[PDB]
Amino acid sequence: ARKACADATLSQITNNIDPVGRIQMRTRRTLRGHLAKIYAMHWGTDSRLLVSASQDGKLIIWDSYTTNKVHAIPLRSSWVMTCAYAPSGNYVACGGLDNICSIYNLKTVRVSRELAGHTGYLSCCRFLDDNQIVTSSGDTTCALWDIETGQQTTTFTGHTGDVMSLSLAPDTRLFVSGACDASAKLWDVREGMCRQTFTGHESDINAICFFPNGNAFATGSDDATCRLFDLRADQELMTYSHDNIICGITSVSFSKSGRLLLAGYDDFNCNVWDALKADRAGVLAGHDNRVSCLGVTDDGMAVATGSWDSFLKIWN
Amino acid sequence: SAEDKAAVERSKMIDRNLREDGEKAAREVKLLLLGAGESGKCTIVKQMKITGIVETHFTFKDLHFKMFDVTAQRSERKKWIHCFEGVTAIIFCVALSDYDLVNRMHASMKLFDSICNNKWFTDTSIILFLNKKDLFEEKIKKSPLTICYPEYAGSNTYEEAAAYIQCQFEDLNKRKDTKEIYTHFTCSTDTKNVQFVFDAVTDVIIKNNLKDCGLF
Amino acid sequence: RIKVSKAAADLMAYCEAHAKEDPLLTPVPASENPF
Amino acid sequence: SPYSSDTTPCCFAYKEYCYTSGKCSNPAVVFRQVCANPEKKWVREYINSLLPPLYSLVFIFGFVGNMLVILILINCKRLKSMTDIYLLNLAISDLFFLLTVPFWAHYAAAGNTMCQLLTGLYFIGFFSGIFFIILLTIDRYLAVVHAVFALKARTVTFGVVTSVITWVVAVFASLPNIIFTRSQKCGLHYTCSSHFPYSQYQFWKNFQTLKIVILGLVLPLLVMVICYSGILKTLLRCRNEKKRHRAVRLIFTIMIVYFLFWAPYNIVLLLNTFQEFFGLNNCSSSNRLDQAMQVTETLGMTHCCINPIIYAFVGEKFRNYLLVFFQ
Repeated sequence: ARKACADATLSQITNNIDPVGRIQMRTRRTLRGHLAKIYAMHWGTDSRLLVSASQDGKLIIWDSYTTNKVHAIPLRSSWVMTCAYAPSGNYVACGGLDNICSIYNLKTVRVSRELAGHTGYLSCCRFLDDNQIVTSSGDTTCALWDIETGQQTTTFTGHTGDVMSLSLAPDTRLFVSGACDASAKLWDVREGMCRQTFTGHESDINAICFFPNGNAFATGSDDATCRLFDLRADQELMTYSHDNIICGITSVSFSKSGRLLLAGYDDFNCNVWDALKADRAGVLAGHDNRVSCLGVTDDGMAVATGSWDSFLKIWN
Repeated sequence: SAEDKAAVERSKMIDRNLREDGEKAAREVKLLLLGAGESGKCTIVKQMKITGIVETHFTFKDLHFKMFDVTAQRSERKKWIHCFEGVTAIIFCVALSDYDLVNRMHASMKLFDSICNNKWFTDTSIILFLNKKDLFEEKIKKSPLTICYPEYAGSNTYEEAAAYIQCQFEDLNKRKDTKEIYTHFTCSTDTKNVQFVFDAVTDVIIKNNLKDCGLF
Repeated sequence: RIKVSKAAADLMAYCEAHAKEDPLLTPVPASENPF
Repeated sequence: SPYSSDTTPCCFAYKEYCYTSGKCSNPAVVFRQVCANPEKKWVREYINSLLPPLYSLVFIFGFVGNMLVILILINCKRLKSMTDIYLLNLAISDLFFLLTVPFWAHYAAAGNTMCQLLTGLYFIGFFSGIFFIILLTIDRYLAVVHAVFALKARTVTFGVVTSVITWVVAVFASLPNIIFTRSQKCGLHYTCSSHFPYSQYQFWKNFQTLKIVILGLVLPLLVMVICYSGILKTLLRCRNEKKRHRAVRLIFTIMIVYFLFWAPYNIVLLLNTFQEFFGLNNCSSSNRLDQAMQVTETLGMTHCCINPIIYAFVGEKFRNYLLVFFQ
């Protein structure tokens, strides 16, 4: 039983540690050039190139340090909701309502190939490696794809409602996804079997991310609360809820250390939550529209957070 | 700064293309088509002008129209209906004959009420079409309208029935002055159907023009 | 499945040693910061 | 006409060297005042050989109203719409119309090229504001009655080209006053008066008066009535009871305000330039006419101050941007 091993909580252990407190967060630079709402983004390992997708039919690659466009990719469909940047920096994933994960090779920009086979709307894409890719579609089931063969290799199912996002482990061996049925399932990449399911939410989950160490992971639901789940205990580790917030969450990510949790809510800004003491450590404001995408650099230098105002801001 | 100058110079060339390509989206109008009982997104794409979503491009009277048939998408609407906000108009197609089959009109009114009173679809108009006009004529003589609706106005004639189906649709529209909706009965003529589309679309552009010019 | 306290102690032990390398938790000097 | 410093005594019936202003008929060189002859005179050629609180607050009201509409576009609209650069350039034009009176007070109670550039700035600001009002009315007409043609034709680059041509033609219309002007202080205080070459003083003064009155009243009112008749003919089928009633009321209000705020100026000019109605009077028709000039010009300044209001703040979508900007 999961409740049998729940002798204590994380807050009662983390309380002894020194609280983080307020963090001085200022918009160092903003990214201008898009003409439509931005829904997803991905950070590279080198933290130099940035990818963004907007409803204007253009998926342009950003340069984070110099704030300019290095590549422009005219998308076939304007209605895109997901985009991914491969760690090798050669291919860039892109989805949308076509149920197709189009892949564009930056190193030539030219279109590599488009990957069809899904029935529900594509919602999330992630590059496991240079040749393998996992996608999230609206057919209440995830799938694993290959750029070389262009076919669906492994299909991960089990959810009742459609899945909206997934995140990859640091070793690219495990991945978790959330759905509307308030379920977060853990699938093995090589085996393809659902190890365990992390339920407990009371609304639709939209955001999910892995801890840097990989033992835990957090989820973002629509009932203005974040729940942390660890693979070791197979239960809800801690909750991040406030009576002030009533709006849903769209993006949740982690820093290098994992002390603070960056969760993008629907109150036209972002909040910073301490992942140990459950204490707010700052509010990331400045966006005049709803925020839907957020990501942290792998080296921890900065954090790009784009909203529906077609602008992405950098916080250090 | 030879490498730095080339990056800003190439980015300026990119910004030039986005401003020119972005201006193309301003002239072109976007139309959303959706139906609850599969009645929508039909009998409007077979015109002479003409994978997840069906997109059709055509120009009528120097105006480019864009339609998006959301049919294969069987997932929840609240997760992707926010992407279609800001469009020029929404073409809702409902069948007059879809009232006795299983209840179909009640499902169509529920979906129409969901998108009409949605928080995102409040600034964009909704064009409502009445499909199956030919089949609705002989259906009322045998199958009464009282099955779908308890009150059929007592006339049971097509003149009052077509008006009752039309007038009852505004009851689901909670916002009258805030958002405007259209209603037209589709005809066998293909160019006559798009004639109302052009007249309705060119009116919403006027609605957006006065809001931009400050008159509204 | 192990004790939740042992997993919770492991999570905080990971970030406590990694707290020094976090530019978000500890501000990096402006010159070393590429932004 | 640029400011109260333009008013100077004129030799109505006919030792220091000074020139009279261009607001009085039958000019003559002032010399006590001899006033022998403006030309064809050997003696004249030989000598030539060798409320104030209310005025400032409405300016401060117009300045805060102009820069507010300027900053709100770059902050919120970012000049993506074509009509945005028209209202933005109108506010800059209204700035040149209002930022002249602070320099007028500093000029007095204390040179020539500075007067000529100041009066040129005032005149080009007025002309550019009038032309931008005309262009905004034309844009509204093309957007209402030619919505498809507006979508297929209205581009930011075309608006920029039209604004540049408008600025150029305003400068061209103002250059006659630029070349035909001089400081002519001729006193302890600094005074700033327009002076015509007097070779064709009657015909050239009548030409300048006709030009200014036409471009102030006949072209803007005609463009406005045509554009608004088209807008009303297209809007009577709006199918909205409240939105249609407010727009026609706003259109009528804009027209009547433009009239009551700009027409009296042109009327006073047509009266004081022709001088056929009352020209025998020396000061009775001079002090009253100077006061009337001051009143009409402060009314025009008030109209320039309320132009951003009636052009932006009346819209519901525009008011939502300020509330988000104020935050």
